[PDB]
Amino acid sequence: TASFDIEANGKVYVEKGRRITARHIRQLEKDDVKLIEVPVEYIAGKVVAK
Amino acid sequence: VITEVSGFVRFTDMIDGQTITRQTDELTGLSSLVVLDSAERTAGGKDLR
Repeated sequence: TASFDIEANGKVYVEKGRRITARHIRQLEKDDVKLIEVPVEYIAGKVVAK
Repeated sequence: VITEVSGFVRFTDMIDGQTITRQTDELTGLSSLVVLDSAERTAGGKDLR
């Protein structure tokens, strides 16, 4: 699920609280982007590697 | 859940974003409100029922 807003280059792709459908996945394939904006509250749920 | 009396319904201790999730289904028929379970909620709403 998408708990945060996915933003890249001023264009809105998936809003907050929206489910990810394969049409949005195909839009992400057609957009060719690899850098979005992520808030601070999402980082604390990850696990460090080294 | 079935009620025994008929009258006005009011929302008591229901705030959006913490204990209830308002999701929009892709079909036009379903637009309903879901009550969040008391396990995966935040620490600020443990006593809010």
